[PDB]
Amino acid sequence: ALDTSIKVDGRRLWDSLMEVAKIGATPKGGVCRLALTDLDKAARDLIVGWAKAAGCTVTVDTMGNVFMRRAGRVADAAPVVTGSHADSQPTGGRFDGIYGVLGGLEVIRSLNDHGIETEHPVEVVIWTNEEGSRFAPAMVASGVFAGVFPLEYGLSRKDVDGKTIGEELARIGYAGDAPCGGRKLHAAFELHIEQGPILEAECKTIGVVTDAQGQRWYEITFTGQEAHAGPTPMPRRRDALLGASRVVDLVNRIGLDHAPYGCATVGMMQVHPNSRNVIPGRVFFTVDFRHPDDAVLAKMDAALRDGVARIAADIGLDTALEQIFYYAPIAFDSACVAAVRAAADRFGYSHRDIVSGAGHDACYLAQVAPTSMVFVPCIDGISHNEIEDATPAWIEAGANVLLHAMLSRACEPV
Amino acid sequence: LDTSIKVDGRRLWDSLMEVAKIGATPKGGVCRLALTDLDKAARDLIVGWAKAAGCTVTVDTMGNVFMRRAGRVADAAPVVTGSHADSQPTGGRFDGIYGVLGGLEVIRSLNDHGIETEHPVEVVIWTNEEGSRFAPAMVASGVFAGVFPLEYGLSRKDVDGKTIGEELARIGYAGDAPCGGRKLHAAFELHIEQGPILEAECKTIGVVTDAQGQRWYEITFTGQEAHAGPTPMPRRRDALLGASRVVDLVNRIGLDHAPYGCATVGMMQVHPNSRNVIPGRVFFTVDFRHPDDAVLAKMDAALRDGVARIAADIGLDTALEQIFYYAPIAFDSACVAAVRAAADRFGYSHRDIVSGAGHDACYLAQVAPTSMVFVPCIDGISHNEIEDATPAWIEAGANVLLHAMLSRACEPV
Ligand SMILES: [Zn+2]
Ligand SMILES: [Zn+2]
Ligand SMILES: [Zn+2]
Ligand SMILES: [Zn+2]
Repeated sequence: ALDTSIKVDGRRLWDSLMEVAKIGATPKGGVCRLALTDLDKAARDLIVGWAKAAGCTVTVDTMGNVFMRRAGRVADAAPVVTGSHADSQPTGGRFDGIYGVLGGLEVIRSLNDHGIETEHPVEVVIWTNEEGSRFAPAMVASGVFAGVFPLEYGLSRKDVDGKTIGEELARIGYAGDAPCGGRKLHAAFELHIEQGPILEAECKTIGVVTDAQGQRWYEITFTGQEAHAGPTPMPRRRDALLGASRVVDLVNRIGLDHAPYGCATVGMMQVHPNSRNVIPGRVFFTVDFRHPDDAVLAKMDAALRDGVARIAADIGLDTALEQIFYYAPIAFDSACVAAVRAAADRFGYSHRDIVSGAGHDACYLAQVAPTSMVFVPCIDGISHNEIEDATPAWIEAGANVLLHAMLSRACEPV
Repeated sequence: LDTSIKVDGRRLWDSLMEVAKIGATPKGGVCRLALTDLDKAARDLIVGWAKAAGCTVTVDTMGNVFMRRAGRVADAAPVVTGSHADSQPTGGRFDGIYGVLGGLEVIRSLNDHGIETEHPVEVVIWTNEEGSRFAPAMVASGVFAGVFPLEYGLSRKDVDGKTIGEELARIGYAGDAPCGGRKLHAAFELHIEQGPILEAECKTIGVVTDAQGQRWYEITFTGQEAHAGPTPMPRRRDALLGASRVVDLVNRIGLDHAPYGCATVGMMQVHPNSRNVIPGRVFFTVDFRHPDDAVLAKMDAALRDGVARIAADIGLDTALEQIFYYAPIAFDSACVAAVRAAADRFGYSHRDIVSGAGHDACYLAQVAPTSMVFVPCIDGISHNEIEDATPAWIEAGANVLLHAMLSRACEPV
């Protein structure tokens, strides 16, 4: 239970992270590699090539998810899968998502290095457009896989220029032939940086992820009337940016009113016509709500809808409000969680139970297969900023835990 | 009260409908930003009309276009009129272009009636008056009037980094004439009111006596982009939260100086503008106006104090620049009286009025006797594609412009 002779090559994994970090590297040392751009294509191509060199067979499904499979002893056994996303935010870091993909690749290579045959096949997956930034919402491709969304929904999500996921998959050559979903998975694990400050602040090397908080995302367009910034008398103006700005403040208030765990953000805003001497006549913006308790998240939802109506009524704005994304907080599989904890104890790593504050493809996999996650810390807990960072020690430790948690389940007899 | 010398209202209205085709939008407005190919097309068309009406044409270093109808005295200083042909992105069919085409109609009407003036008469197109694509407004007439150095006018940049100077060269309006320097005998600008007063009070003509002051600002808040989820709420430095609080503050400052205070945030750029990233940088603009310079200065102080307080509470870095300021200005009393007498000549109803917008005439007033003629606009709406005016209003303002110009252009040298 403490045999540590089977372990990852930490430098090989770290160097693979530094190598993929070049694809979309930014001057501040981060990654700008939006989903289904040519840069996303190059990271996929590169990793697929590495996986094939490590003896994997590769398939690509209709949402562009990439499955890199290492055969097991039992040909038709359900796989133990791991993986994450290769796409990033525009202000993305070198570790969000890509660590889980490359950690999976390192598990494959380490099984080869040690000559280990597993009972179940093992797979590493790249999930498409996990961030939900260029096309919204997040996690749609694993949502299709898990049966939450129909394929036609995933393919029709659009970017700000009207390009669909389906068009861009075809453009970069990842409009795959395999069905999206359907296959039974034996178990799933995703390795990820925490994206918050807890593990680092508490000197814990491993986060044993037990739950993932829920989220609700919205799109709101206020319509008022564009008019002259000068001789339009102040009381009769219908300023859509005044309305949107008041909702930005309301959204923050709603976050703070559900402390300590409420999260609330307006991250995206488009003003029309955006001319300095024209009262804005139309403003589009997003709302991001999260809480670990479904009832509290629903309370935040009701408070937003009520407050938005009040703000629009006071100014005289028309409101188009859509909740474009919702999933309830989810508990990960107890046996998977135990396997992650057991793997941390095997190596003597410090650990604590933790709730994921971000969404991950694993949150949707948990609906169809026994799933949990492995966290490592990140420096100052920052993510979605180009200074996102992790130490070599953390990177290696998380991959050792992933390796043994996966081994534990993939060696169960069929 | 002799009204035999009057404009051709149909010819002027038709000219407005023709130019409105250049940049026409689905909503029935005009999207013809300064120094685009569409701005070039409107300039080219109007210049060709002016030359066919017997004008000689010059272009100065800021791209201002001077279409000149000679007078009896070859070297007398001109009586000038004119406005801008560029529009807002949500522009109407009358803002600016009416004063240009009204000037052209004056020239054609002088030709129709065989009138020789003592002073030459000129119609002018002033470059980039709106200050939307390149900011601030009125920079080309400001250069002309000696308010801004030429190199400042030429170096104003759009959101893609293109300068006025390079776009002038690109559309062929980097002219050879010096910008400013010529003495002007008098100047008049015809313009729609852009507010509701003249229509609401059933007055055909606004005798513009003053133009209110303005201060424009650019502000960038810098915080820290971070995850919209697991970044703990109390430690966030959200630049859009800060900017949004300033939008509300700006509105409050405007309302604190009712009824004449004007305050607007019209432009904002969020970075990185991703829905699950706390905004780390936000650029936005502030537009302040008031007819009283001391009140406008109070608005400035309240903005600077409030911005600093908002930034200090969140933990944001602030770059704040006032990029534009001119004090309220009173137009020339004799020009104002000429406009009033022209209204009375035709029996038009009128009232004195203060311009709520800026116009090139505001800067011309610093170097020559200047005033303005207003006509109403429907529902007082401007900078919206539904901006509208009746044919009666358009014709009446041009008749007043014609005789106010004639009154000054026929003064012996
Ligand atoms: Zn991620
Ligand atoms: Zn992310
Ligand atoms: Zn104008
Ligand atoms: Zn205007």
